[PDB]
Amino acid sequence: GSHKKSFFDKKRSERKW
Amino acid sequence: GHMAPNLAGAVEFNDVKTLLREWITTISDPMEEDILQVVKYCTDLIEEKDLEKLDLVIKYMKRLMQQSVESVWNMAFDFILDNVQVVLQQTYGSTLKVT
Repeated sequence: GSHKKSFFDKKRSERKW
Repeated sequence: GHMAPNLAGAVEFNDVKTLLREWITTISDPMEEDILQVVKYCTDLIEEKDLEKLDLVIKYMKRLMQQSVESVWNMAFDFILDNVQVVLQQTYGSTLKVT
């Protein structure tokens, strides 16, 4: 939902750098 | 949209390994989007000419994907390899023998 089912999408999104 | 070789924003291979291994251990079945991202990463190393890291990533994924033995991971790895092979040929005409 808020993040996709993609692991890397999640990782890129959690890294708000 | 050219970047320096990063996976989920991770440029350092140590951090990349951390991501790959976590992915392959926590995720039982890879999503096409993740697979394509690995794809885009491998081809990215090619363009940025850092075949050193590419070689290391390939072998690292081999270790993880084949330790999980399942066809989804095995096929995934081969799929990634294909990209690498073809793209290396497009660019340099020189491939890496992946065994």
